[PDB]
Amino acid sequence: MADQLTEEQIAEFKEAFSLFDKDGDGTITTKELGTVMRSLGQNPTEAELQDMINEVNGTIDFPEFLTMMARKMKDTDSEEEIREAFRVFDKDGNGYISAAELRHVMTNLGEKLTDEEVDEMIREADIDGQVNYEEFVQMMTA
Amino acid sequence: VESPEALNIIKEGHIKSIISLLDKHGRNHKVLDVLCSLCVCHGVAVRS
Amino acid sequence: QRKRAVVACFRMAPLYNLPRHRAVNLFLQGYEKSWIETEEHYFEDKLIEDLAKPGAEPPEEDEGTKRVDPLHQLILLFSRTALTEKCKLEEDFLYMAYADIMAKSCHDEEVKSFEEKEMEKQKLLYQQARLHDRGAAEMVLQTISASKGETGPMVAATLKLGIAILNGGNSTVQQKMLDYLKEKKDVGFFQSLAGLMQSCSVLDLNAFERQNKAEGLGMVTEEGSGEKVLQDDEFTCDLFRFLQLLCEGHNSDFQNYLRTQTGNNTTVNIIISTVDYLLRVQESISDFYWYYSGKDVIDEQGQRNFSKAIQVAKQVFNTLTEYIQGPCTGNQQSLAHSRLWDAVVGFLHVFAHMQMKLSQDSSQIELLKELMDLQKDMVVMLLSMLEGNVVNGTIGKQMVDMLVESSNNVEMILKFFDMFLKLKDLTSSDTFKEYDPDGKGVISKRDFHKAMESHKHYTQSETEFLLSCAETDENETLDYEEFVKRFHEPAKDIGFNVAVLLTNLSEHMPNDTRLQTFLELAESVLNYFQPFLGRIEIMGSAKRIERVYFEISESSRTQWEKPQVKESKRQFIFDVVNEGGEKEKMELFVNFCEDTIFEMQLAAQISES
Amino acid sequence: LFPDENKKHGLPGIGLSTSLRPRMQFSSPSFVSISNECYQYSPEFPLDILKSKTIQMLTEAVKEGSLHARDPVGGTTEFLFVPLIKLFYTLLIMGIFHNEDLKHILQLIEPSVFKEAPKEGLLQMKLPEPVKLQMCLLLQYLCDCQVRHRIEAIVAFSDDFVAKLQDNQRFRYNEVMQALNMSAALTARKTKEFRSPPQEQINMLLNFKDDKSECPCPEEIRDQLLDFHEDLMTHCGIEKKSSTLQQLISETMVRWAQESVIEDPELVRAMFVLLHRQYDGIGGLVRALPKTYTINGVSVEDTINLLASLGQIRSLLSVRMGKEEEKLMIRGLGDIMNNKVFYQHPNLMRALGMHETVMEVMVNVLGGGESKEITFPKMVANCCRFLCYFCRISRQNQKAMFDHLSYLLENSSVGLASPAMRGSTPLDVAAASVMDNNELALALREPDLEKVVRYLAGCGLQSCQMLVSKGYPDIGWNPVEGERYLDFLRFAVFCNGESVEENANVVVRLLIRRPECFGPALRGEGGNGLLAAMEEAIKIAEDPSRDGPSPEEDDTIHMGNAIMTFYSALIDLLGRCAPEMHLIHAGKGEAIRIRSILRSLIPLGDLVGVISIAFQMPTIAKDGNVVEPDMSAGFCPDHKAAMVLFLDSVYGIEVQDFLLHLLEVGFLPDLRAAASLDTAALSATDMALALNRYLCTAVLPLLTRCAPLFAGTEHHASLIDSLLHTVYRLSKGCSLTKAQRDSIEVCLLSICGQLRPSMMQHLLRRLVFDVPLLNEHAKMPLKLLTNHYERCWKYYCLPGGWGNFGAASEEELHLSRKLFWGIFDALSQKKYEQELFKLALPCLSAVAGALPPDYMESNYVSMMEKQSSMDSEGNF
Amino acid sequence: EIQFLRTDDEVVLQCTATIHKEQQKLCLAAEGFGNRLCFLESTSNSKNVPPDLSICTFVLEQSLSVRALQEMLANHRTLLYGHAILLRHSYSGMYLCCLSTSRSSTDKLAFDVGLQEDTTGEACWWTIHPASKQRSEGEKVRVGDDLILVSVSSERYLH
Ligand SMILES: O=c1[nH]c(=O)c2nc[nH]c2[nH]1
Repeated sequence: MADQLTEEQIAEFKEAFSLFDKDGDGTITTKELGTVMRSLGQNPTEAELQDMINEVNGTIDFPEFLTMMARKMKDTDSEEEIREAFRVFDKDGNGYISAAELRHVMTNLGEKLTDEEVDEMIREADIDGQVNYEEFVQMMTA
Repeated sequence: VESPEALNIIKEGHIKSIISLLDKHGRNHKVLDVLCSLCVCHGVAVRS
Repeated sequence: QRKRAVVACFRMAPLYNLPRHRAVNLFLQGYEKSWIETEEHYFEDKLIEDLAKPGAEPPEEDEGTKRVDPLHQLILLFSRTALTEKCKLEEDFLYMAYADIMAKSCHDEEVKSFEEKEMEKQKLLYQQARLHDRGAAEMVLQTISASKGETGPMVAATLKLGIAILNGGNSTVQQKMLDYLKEKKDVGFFQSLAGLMQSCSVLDLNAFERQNKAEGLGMVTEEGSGEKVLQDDEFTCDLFRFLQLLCEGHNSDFQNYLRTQTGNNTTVNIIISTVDYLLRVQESISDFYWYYSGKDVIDEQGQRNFSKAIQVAKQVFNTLTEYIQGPCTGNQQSLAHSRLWDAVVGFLHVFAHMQMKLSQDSSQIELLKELMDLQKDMVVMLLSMLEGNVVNGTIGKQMVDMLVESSNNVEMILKFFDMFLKLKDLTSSDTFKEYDPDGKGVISKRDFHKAMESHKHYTQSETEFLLSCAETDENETLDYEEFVKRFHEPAKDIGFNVAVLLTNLSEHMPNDTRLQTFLELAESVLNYFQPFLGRIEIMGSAKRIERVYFEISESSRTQWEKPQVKESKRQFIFDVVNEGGEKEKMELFVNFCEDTIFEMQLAAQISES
Repeated sequence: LFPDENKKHGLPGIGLSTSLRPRMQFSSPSFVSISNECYQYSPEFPLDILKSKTIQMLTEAVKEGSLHARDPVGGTTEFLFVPLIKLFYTLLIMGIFHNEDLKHILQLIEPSVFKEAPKEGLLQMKLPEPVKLQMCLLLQYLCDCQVRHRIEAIVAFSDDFVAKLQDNQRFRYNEVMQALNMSAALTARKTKEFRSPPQEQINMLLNFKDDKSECPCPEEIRDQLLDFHEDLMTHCGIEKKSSTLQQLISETMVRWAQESVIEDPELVRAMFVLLHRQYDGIGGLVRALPKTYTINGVSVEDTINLLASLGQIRSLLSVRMGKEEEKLMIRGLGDIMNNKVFYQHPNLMRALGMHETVMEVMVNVLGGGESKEITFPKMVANCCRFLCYFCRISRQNQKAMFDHLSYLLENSSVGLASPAMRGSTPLDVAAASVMDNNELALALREPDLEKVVRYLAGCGLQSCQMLVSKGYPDIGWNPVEGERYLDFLRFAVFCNGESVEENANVVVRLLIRRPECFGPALRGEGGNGLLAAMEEAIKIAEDPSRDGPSPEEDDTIHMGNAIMTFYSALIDLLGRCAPEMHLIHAGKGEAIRIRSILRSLIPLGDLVGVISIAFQMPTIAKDGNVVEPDMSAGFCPDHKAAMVLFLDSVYGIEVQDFLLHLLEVGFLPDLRAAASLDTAALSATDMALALNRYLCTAVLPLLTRCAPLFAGTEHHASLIDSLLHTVYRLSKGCSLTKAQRDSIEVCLLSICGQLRPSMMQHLLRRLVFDVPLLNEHAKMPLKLLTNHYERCWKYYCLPGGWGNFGAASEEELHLSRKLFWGIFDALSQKKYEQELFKLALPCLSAVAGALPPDYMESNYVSMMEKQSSMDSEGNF
Repeated sequence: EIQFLRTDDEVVLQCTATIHKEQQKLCLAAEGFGNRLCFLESTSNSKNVPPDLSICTFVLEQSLSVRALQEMLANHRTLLYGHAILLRHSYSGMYLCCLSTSRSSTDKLAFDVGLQEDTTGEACWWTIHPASKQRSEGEKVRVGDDLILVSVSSERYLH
């Protein structure tokens, strides 16, 4: 999580918090959080209010608000990733990477150490080549 | 001049006693120097 | 987590996707790291000359006294700041800047002839005089003393300045430093030296393992190379180089003062502290070798850690050699009774095993060269220990005991040197030259094995070990020219000191069967080095006859054997024996030596092959 | 960089400067007003009049001193020049002078050098030493102006250079994508640039200064960068009168030093600093570029506000801390929190170094009365909260904060025992400095953990002075602080869901060296044990007197819950420090030793008993309202979560007898209680949510992992059918998150898959009633039935049976037929849904395949079927 | 000249106990025959009761470093602080070791020290560590110096 939020959506979060303004702590209460959530567009439940509210008085400062928002929203950020991943190479549409391209993308871009590609395909012979980007990435990570 | 710790001991009563020394003994510049030391010590100002 | 780094690598978004200001900031940082920092210009010598030049020293219209020059004023300011008593030596940006400037001004930096060699010596002396004529040595000592044993950029800059002004063994700078120390009775200087040498770091295997774990878990070191291992190798090397330069030139006054401060209330034994640090670094090197022993290959990070540790150990060995050369009998006794022998035993074990390990691999040539250069320095230090010894001396007995303790490692080293010294008469044999009718120089593995079997001087184990060490080729043919240049050339260069040490020990301990065993083990190495081991006897400074061992070049032997030199020798012998008086016979002999030294150079010039 | 093509330096200060600078504001001094808001900002003064008078007076003084008359203003040359030059330098620092005034004052300083493109300037008029020092300050400011102009020009060029570089990089990316199919092999090497961090990308893109043909940067871009670099070098002076400020300053300093022996060390230092600055123009940029940041126009106002707040905070460092100054800096810290630039530009924040400023503030506050109770605990808390958020902002910020670990750990005992101050202590700052960062966790040293262990030992040996002063019972140890130290050790040893082996081993070794860190129990020599200690804590919580001080929680500590939390934190830390299964299998001696140590420390029976300890269910009462036990004053499922973690990590579950015994002692009662808490009123209670979280986080995943142990389990049919019924009822219960529901689905599917076919009859009976509804909850039962019938089709179709398992009892067949017909009718009469149909069709196919084609429709129904217990909604 | 401990030497392990505010010297002893467990024999009352040193005398069969011990387990030394030693009972011929079983007198996290025939495993090996700050790791063992022994298997001290 190295600044997973960008200036744009942090700025929109900024007007959303400042719509009640009022020195920041003021008018940012428990009831206002659901209002700002469904002004942004997402609909959390009453429990999805109470969990954050009693995890944190009732007045929420901007640092804590942005921290909880970033923590929850740091997900579903791989969509454009996989889009670009299959758009880069293997344009035939089969969605499967050849053994040569698998070796070529394992050639470490920052570590520069070789033959671990061949080791991985040896240890994943069944996966082989016919290997898809997405199911490959969640097989390959934990 | 030397001890900042001893400067915290000085209070309103001591400052007013020094000012009364100015009032009673006349014009002495050493009293003004002491007041300057009370105001500023080692580059750190004492607002009180 | 390496897999996590890989997926983050795929998910990364490029520069053209990045906004303009973010990329501008990143480019600013990269530009600063790559171009501005790497930009270098040389101004230190000119600046120091301008500062040292007095201005209008006739037109001042004062005539009261000679005003101190700007450089003198700056040095006085720094010296007064150092002399001002404080609990801690505060960091001074002006001090780092100008100490670096003066250090870079006092060096002004193939084959060089005598004329330009003393040109450079005179220039260096003048540049060092520009500083030490204005209190630079005293200021350096004051800063070191005020450091109070705390390592930092101040101590680093002060040590660099001291090295710059002490390069070449500046006798005047040494005398000034000693006079200041004796006059001030500065125990703080020696206490700070001891504290700094204690604070010097060594190889950290735990830190290396943690760094390796971090690298293996896929997270890349965004900063430079991991310096947590051998935190300040340059600082340690500079400190021990300064200590060595204090005693450079066999300056007995420092050689004794560092051991003991006679006129001071308290005394610190710099010699013992140095040997303690040598023991520490030897233990670190041995542990790191034991970490890498099981592995077949050594990575680049490990190899560079070996290189830095080897450089540090070499500097410490040179410092000890400068301590004991002389002779300085007090320092010799101190190191004889110190823990030097254990460190030497550990180094011998490391050398004996690492030579065999790194010979097989073809990517550790530089590491092997560094290691055996360290071995040569260690043997030089041992010879300096043996300096001034008598027959059946205590130091000789102790060194024979050390060899007995390291019997296995010594035997392996001797076998290594014999094995890589027989390569010349293996290759030059006609039974080998017939395998290669042309001068191309490539020979097959099968042919080279058969020639080594037919030579009958290589056993089967040696034959297979040289085959393992042989450089593989796609055509399975090795260039024995590059093979011998890679392996035999380090021999006859590092093995000569071992041969000299063995000969000295044998001649000064004539009744030691333990040493006799090593002599029979090293029979062939001594046989090879006989044509090059020059042996004379001189009238020593201790009012005793001392035997001296040195190196004779085969080129020198050839020029001596050339007919014109022989005719000159015959004429000289007749002249001195018949009519030459015995009163100035040695004078005539030295004159004949100098004329022959020139005649042999001329013969080498005229001869061509 | 240069005003025109003729590359000659312009007059310093003159030009267009766009760098952000503090706003200049003044208040009118009026003593008839009662506003009280004028006490901000300095009082006003006529700045134009002051500027004009200063210029006129400086000109007059220069002309008068050129004559060397014996009548200086004030009686001495120092009295004439030092105050006037001080005022002039102050105005120049303020930036009041503009254009013509700057030209005039520069010509006064040195007419020859500062010509615009019999008269002697200040620099060559035989000035005294204080005047020389002030002139050195003035020349220092001029050099600073030159450096700032260089920085601005560098940024100006950098934009267009980066824009062109980005455009060319996009073009190269597109051409690589187009030539992909032909090139094949080299595509990876061309995309290596597009798969490296942007810092590395720019590093290699700029790596063409000397040779290094390994640079994708084109010739035109390379030439542009080289030309700008040459121009910058020329401006810096790296590569006939002086004609230059640098040459003029160098000559002036050398001439002064060789003309007089300066008796002022400050003057000597200033002169030589100025000379080194002139000779090290590259060093100025080397120092300036790291502190150079660029922003877009939209962020200008926010950046200015943040800089004003930072300036106020920095200025408060020069005044002694008091109530008013503490309030001011708290307000400034809050303003810096609220400013969005603090989150958008952590690199800018670090370059400004406000973390160091707040760190110095905390150092000052602690050092003031470190011996006695710390003054301004509110300020300490605010500083610590700021540092924690600063750590959370970015990883680089966390690494920068890591350098101050020693001080934070030294002062870790600031406010540990005070509640409501959590996350506002130096211990919390250190924990944030190492939390979820594998580099920093591995970089943690052994002395730091030794200090933490020593503090934990002190807490376990001695009570809390503040608590016993407030009136809490004087037990012989400090659970409140021990728990926080244990939490810091947990953060040290556990990172990113993985256990740091080195830190775990070090912590375990230190803990076993100092056994008093385990609390009064587990020490031996009279210690009772984990189970006995937790029962004692239960009794303490039940008895008010030993719990509170007995003179909103506020100052209440709930000492029983404190003891429970301390023991739970210790158990969790040890469990996270436990070695891993792959290392144990490999046979690491250290791992085996650590596992043996932990096993000997914590007996398995104690863990089993503590898990078997029951909770306090919320109870509905008269008036139709629920009474709820307090979370903070009693036993919590978070406590048993640590027990489950330790039992799984150290002892592990690898045998069916232990698995089923643990299920029947500890897990099934909790599952049954959570299922019983599924009514509408009790579902939102704290007990229910906490228990559901604990179950779906620790118990159900453990059962999923140990599912294969349910292979041969014929005799404990009642137990592991009660388990299935409780799991299904709890799944049907509402107020469960998506993750909890998915965990329930996975656990139930795995257990049923590993179970025997003949013994899930009761679960089939429960499902035959709920599946035909085909509501939202039905997807898990449809998947379960599909998998069960696909795996156990032979148990029904073949007359002989699957094997030793047997065959159906004919009421299983009746239930299966009823399920098939109900699903068929529901899907026929149900409106089309994509996923629902896609899940229902395989279930129908599996049931149809499982049912024997010649199965007889039982006109004689099962043996007087007992559906009396079955009900609508209530079901019981 | 203070003598240094060398492998083929017989030694006795003495300890001081200030029981009932009186110093007593106790030698570590064992029977071996029918009693594997170890005990302590008083030597301070030698003028009134003869100590039995035949069961207290130990021999240092081997003295190998930690790395050497690990290598040996995988597949005339002079004693140096840091080596792992093999203390063999002179009478029984068996070796000092930390027994897996414990007397369980509220020690809980401790074992018992006795004798066993087999040298296999790390139970029989003990590592020497310096007593005070003057002595360091890696220097020779002196006759008059105090030391602390750490069991290799149980990482515990003789207590
Ligand atoms: O002192 C010297 N004596 C010589 O004979 C000689 N030859 C070269 N260089 C020399 N130096």
